[PDB]
Amino acid sequence: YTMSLGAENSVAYSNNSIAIPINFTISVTTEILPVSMTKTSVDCTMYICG
Amino acid sequence: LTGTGVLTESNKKFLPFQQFGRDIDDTTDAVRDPQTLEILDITPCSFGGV
Ligand SMILES: *[C@@H]1O[C@H](CO)[C@@H](O[C@@H]2O[C@H](CO)[C@@H](O)[C@H](O)[C@H]2NC(C)=O)[C@H](O)[C@H]1NC(C)=O
Ligand SMILES: *[C@@H]1O[C@H](CO)[C@@H](O[C@@H]2O[C@H](CO)[C@@H](O)[C@H](O)[C@H]2NC(C)=O)[C@H](O)[C@H]1NC(C)=O
Ligand SMILES: *[C@@H]1O[C@H](CO)[C@@H](O)[C@H](O)[C@H]1NC(C)=O
Repeated sequence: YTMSLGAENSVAYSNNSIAIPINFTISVTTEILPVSMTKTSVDCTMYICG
Repeated sequence: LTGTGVLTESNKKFLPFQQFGRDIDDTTDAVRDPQTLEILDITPCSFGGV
């Protein structure tokens, strides 16, 4: 199928109306970031020639 | 099949038709002695950085 970006949400804009929140949600989200790799060392002489 | 290594006793039970043993990387890490049908582990010699 042709992908859909998101559901349409037409915001009810007018020159004299505002939307004020009456409540809140404390949301905890995860962010995973790589820091280091496996430290590898290669003996060039042994690898090429044994 | 030639190489250099430390030959120790092995707990791996080979099938009777199999002679050599390979790891994921297709390197011989287990072998069967031809004279006496016993399995030997081939541990690489302790090469290291100084
Ligand atoms: C604030 O008022 C506007 C206008 O009355 C609301 O917008 C409409 O909301 C209804 C309810 O689903 C929709 O069917 C209409 O299509 C909306 N109009 C537009 C132009 O988007 C809006 O929902 C109200 N806000 C709140 C929080 O109730
Ligand atoms: C704001 O939202 C919180 C939840 O996000 C509401 O707390 C809930 O209140 C109802 C009825 O008192 C309980 O049955 C729920 O268990 C409560 N939820 C939690 C997480 O405690 C709170 O009442 C909302 N406030 C307003 C003014 O709407
Ligand atoms: C090889 O010969 C030796 C004795 O020379 C014997 O002990 C051993 O069992 C033999 N192995 C095989 C696989 O025939």
